[PDB]
Amino acid sequence: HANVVVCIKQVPDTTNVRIDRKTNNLVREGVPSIINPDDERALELASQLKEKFGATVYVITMGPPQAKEALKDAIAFGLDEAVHLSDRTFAGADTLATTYTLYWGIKKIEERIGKIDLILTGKQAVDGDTGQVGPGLATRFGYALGAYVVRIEEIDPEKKEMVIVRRLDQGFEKIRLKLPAVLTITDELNKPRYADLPNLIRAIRYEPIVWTHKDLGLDPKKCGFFGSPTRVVSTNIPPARKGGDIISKNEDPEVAAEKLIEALKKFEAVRLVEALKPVLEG
Amino acid sequence: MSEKKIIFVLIEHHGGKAHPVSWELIGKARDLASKLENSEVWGVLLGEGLESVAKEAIQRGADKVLYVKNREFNTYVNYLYKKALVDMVRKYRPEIFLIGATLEGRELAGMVATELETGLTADCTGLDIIPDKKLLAMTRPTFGGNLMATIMCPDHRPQMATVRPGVMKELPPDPERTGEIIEEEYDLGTFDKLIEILETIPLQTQVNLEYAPVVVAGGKGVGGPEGFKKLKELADLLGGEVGASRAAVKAGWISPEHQVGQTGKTVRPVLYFACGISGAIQHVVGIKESEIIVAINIDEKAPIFDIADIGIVGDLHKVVPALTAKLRELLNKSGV
Amino acid sequence: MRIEDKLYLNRYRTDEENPHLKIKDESICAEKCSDRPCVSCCPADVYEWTESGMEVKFEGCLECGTCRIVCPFGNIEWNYPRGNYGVLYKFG
Amino acid sequence: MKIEFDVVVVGAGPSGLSCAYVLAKNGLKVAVVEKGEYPGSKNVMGGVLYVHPLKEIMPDFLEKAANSKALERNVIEQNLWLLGNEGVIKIGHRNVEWKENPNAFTVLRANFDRWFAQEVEKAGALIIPKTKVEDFLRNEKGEIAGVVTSRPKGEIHSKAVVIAEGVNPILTMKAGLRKEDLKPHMVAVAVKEVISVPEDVVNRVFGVEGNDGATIELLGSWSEGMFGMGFLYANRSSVSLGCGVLLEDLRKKKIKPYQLLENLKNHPVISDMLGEYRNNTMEYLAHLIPEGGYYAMPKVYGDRVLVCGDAAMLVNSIHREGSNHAITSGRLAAETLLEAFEKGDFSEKILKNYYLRLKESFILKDLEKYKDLMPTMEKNHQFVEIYPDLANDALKRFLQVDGTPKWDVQKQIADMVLSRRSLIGISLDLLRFWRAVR
Ligand SMILES: Cc1cc2nc3c(=O)[nH]c(=O)nc-3n(C[C@H](O)[C@H](O)[C@H](O)COP(=O)(O)OP(=O)(O)OC[C@H]3O[C@@H](n4cnc5c(N)ncnc54)[C@H](O)[C@@H]3O)c2cc1C
Ligand SMILES: Cc1cc2nc3c(=O)[nH]c(=O)nc-3n(C[C@H](O)[C@H](O)[C@H](O)COP(=O)(O)OP(=O)(O)OC[C@H]3O[C@@H](n4cnc5c(N)ncnc54)[C@H](O)[C@@H]3O)c2cc1C
Ligand SMILES: Cc1cc2nc3c(=O)[nH]c(=O)nc-3n(C[C@H](O)[C@H](O)[C@H](O)COP(=O)(O)OP(=O)(O)OC[C@H]3O[C@@H](n4cnc5c(N)ncnc54)[C@H](O)[C@@H]3O)c2cc1C
Ligand SMILES: CC(C)=CCC/C(C)=C\CC/C(C)=C/CC/C(C)=C/CC/C(C)=C/CC/C(C)=C/CC/C(C)=C\CC1=C(C)C(=O)c2ccccc2C1=O
Ligand code: SF4
Ligand code: SF4
Repeated sequence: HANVVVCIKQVPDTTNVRIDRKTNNLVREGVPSIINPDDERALELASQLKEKFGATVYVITMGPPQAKEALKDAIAFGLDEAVHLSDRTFAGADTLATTYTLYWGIKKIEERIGKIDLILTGKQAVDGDTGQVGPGLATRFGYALGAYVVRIEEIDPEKKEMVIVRRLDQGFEKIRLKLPAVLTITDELNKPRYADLPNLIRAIRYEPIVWTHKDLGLDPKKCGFFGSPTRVVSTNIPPARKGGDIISKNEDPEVAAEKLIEALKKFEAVRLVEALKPVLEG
Repeated sequence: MSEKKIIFVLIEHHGGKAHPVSWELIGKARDLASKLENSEVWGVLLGEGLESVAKEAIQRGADKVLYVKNREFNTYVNYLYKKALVDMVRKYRPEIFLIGATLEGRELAGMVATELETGLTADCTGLDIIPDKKLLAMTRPTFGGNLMATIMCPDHRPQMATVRPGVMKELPPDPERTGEIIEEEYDLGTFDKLIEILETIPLQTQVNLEYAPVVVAGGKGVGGPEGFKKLKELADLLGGEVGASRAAVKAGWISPEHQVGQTGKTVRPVLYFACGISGAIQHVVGIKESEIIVAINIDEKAPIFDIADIGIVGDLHKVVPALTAKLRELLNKSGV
Repeated sequence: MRIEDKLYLNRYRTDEENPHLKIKDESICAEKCSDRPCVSCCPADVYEWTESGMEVKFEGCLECGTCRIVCPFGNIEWNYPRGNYGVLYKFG
Repeated sequence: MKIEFDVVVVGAGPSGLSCAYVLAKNGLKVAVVEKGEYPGSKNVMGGVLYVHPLKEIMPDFLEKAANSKALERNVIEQNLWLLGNEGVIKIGHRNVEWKENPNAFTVLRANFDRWFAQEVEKAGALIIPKTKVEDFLRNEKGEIAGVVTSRPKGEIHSKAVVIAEGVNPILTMKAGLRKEDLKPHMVAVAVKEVISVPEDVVNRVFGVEGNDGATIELLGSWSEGMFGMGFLYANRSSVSLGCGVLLEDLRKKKIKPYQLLENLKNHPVISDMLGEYRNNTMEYLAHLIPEGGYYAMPKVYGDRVLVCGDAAMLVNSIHREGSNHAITSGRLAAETLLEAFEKGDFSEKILKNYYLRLKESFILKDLEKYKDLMPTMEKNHQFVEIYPDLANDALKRFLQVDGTPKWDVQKQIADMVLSRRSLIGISLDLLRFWRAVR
């Protein structure tokens, strides 16, 4: 059997976290926090890996004390255990500080079940969409980083090596990853299941294993605002786009078509199209 | 002293030709080195047989070029790049590392920054130098483009910053300037191959709708699915994906994987075509992170015109096939 | 346009593959119905009678239940959305 | 594996959680099935929740909810406002013994029912959110033996099922009760906005301070002649402004029930109070209020099945006591099932005691009293069409000083009241409503 660990993050529901122009702020109060939607695909893949190969899946979150409800929503997928890294020693952490906590969080999981055969993260969180925790976690363990996974082909549990289909910008590519690996799952991998009641009822009366900074044995100031190299100095909402102008009208039946290409070339961004160079460069 | 403030820019090359973001960051670091005291813009480049672009970087504004040489660096393996891009950071000790926010760039920078134990901001749009401690103010969009958070790394070195492709501006290639090209013939030895690339599937085999440079989308002004072939004629012309609205997906015209908006996919192209979309707030919350929004619909009192950059009031079956007709005769006059 | 400004304030988990508002017979809405009370009494502008049929924008449904009751002919197959779907009222 | 429980309470509103609180405090394996993400996620209420039906459920209710964010701005003043064309007749009643012995709190039901779920969870009940009940699993006797859900392996077994699912009696009709659906005269479309008003304008426009609240009840011609009782409640850092009108009146007027809330926001008095704090709407809600009552309620009992709250149409909407009736109906159903569990019988012989407790208490006596209340209001269309706008122009003429010698304002008021309605219409309408108030 394999050992899967799914690092999930409790993220505010950013479909509802919207911009209020009159206060010039994010009105995110009252909006409940959910799983990161890139991580619901990671949890559904882990539940698929549990019913196909019997892999003991853990789920770990370094977050606030209100993030134990995200860890209970991960047990609704059918997972074995949830692990909470809850301490305000970990508050205000950046990616290097999160990964240092998550490396020592998964290292204590390794003292329970064995060496972790697969680490599933999401492609991005939505609050602070950096996406560097997954890449960062493959470097602490020295594992194979398969990022931006769109498909899973052969997950050979005997050869301890699986074939993913990583998305890049020039195109997808099949990659023979060598387990132990750290995957990083996109939205396009699968669609997460509607959870059954015996797992959802078990998810309600479940208490995730809470580990403080004394429980892990890490450095006390390598995890919070002190183990954070970067510092967020100011957060500010963007502007109100930019008022446009009806280039053409309802009269011009087509003469509006070249008036579009007339006014395209006044913009800087048409250099970036990679297919409008024969009308810009010439 | 002066050569310890040595700002790096990684060059993303795809076989033989570099990514365009490699020269938008070289030009941006010139504006960073103009406000940084006693600094120079390097360029880190990995592979063999890329002198046709290592000289191109110096024409774009690279002061020097660190041209790391190995045969196994022409393909992209982040396991191999990280082993070389932390030896070339421990040796030369840079101040500002800059990679573009391509999918290889964001994946590589996360592996690199936690070997150096430094600070890294991803998909930045607002790089600037503060005059107090000469620090880089890396402004990046968070919350899907709803908070431009400004993040500063005070003391850890290098201040790595993954930068979004397209927000910076290019310098023109000038053959007047030259610079030293440092070749470090990199050795790996026994390397214990983890990542093994089998194939390379083209990007148009699936629906991208976030990594497409052009998204032409429509709904309810695209009468039937017959008009969405007219939108796909403009999609594959511009090398981009065709999107949709909820009023097109719910009518069964395209698959729900083509839906753009709040409960669909948030696009970030450089050119969005709101072809027949009214522009409700649930739809335009997925397109507001784009660069150009073109709106073609028959109602002049539409809420898409309050977000559009180019606005056309007119029919869709008489403008969009009449735009891809004109775009074919201009794309072929400079093809041959 | 007007009320979808205010429906943007609400929180939804939309179930797009499972429309919970189905109309049982579209022909009753064309000739048998005179005033269309599902359109004029829907607090979320879900129903819009085009000449192409009835456009049921079920994604903005506030799950009140007015449409099922105000419809004189009973041809609205009205369900609640599934669990964890539909409106999710914060400070309701 | 069978998911076995003692009682399954469908719904986690006021009647669902109060029924589950008494069963879980008395040691019953009671499960609550709620179709929302959390309890309170589908619940709409303007907010005035009375503390006496909850002090029968929880005798230490005001100590537990003081530290939390369940309750919101203790109601010390209850106003009734008669909106005119430009004026308002405020008829308030502020009481200061409600500051230390509270009568009612304003609530926001996603904040209240999420806290109330936490007390029911601490009592020992398993609250199962994100789960919609579709039908009932039945034994071969043909009675309700549990609950089937929309979940894949979802089949909860229970000795009794409490249908506390509110208005839209979809699940009540599956149990054999509610032989027909709701007609559009048993319900009222209630459209509500929660507006963010920043904690000190709430103090100024309501005349209160420091977690003391005021409730406005708005009558006038904003409701287009239909009997709509709007409201305007003081939350802590907010104002919940809404309006509710009957579906029979709304169907034959065809005017899009958020327009009544736009007529209520754009009144000259409400736009004077909240000047430009009207358009920072935080949320937009819509629900139904059961208003048929005694003539339209189902059989509230059956074989292993009870019905509470709005599902039994127990709402006194003219006094705005629906949560008062719901939290009590949960207490009466849970005390009925606790009689049913010591005897082991759950048929209509023992579960008819719930219908006996429902009329020995205030719930059905308030329904018999205002039984022919809305059919009385439907056959006038005067008490909200001329009567507020005439009482505003009369009291404006009474207070206007323009050199008119006070007999020619006592007769201009008589020339005002006996011009829009005759004296055979005024003296008739005072006691024609007297039959509605009993
Ligand atoms: C406005 C703002 C801007 C920020 N900018 C930066 C920045 O530029 N650089 C930076 O390093 N930090 C930044 N942070 C903080 C940063 O989010 C935290 O360090 C956090 O640990 C990383 O989350 P992320 O947004 O980077 O998510 P990602 O790293 O993109 O998330 C990827 C995956 O990693 C896993 N994961 C993420 N977070 C956790 C966690 N806490 N516990 C367990 N698993 C987890 C999940 O599987 C998730 O899907 C910012 C925060 C804010 C509020
Ligand atoms: C919770 C929720 C989530 C939602 N999520 C999404 C989402 O992710 N994505 C999304 O798209 N919507 C979403 N919506 C729906 C959104 O609110 C709008 O209702 C929807 O986008 C309307 O689609 P439309 O503009 O294509 O249709 P319409 O609003 O009907 O647009 C028709 C437009 O086309 C014009 N037109 C008509 N004929 C022609 C012609 N011949 N040529 C050109 N133009 C013509 C008309 O003048 C009009 O401007 C969501 C709604 C809710 C409630
Ligand atoms: C605008 C407005 C203002 C009001 N103001 C007041 C006031 O000031 N004072 C007052 O006393 N009353 C007021 N009421 C009335 C009050 O809201 C109700 O009468 C009462 O609270 C309803 O209680 P309930 O137990 O039926 O819960 P409901 O909220 O009616 O519903 C119970 C729960 O059942 C769940 N449910 C429904 N169907 C299913 C299913 N199939 N499966 C699973 N779960 C299901 C729902 O999610 C819901 O949360 C107001 C009502 C409205 C609409
Ligand atoms: C000297 C003295 C006589 C001055 C008169 C002042 C007078 C206006 C009030 C006190 C007089 C007393 C003795 C009259 C006895 C009967 C009273 C209680 C009748 C109630 C009707 C009105 C006038 C109540 C006052 C306004 C305000 C406090 C209401 C609170 C808002 C909500 C909770 C109530 C809703 C509500 C409304 C709006 C009704 O119209 C209605 C009509 C008939 C029965 C009940 C109701 C009702 O409950
Ligand atoms: S009410 Fe019934 S009939 Fe009239 S339109 Fe709506 S659905 Fe068709
Ligand atoms: S439920 Fe309320 S909102 Fe949803 S459609 Fe019927 S009426 Fe419109």
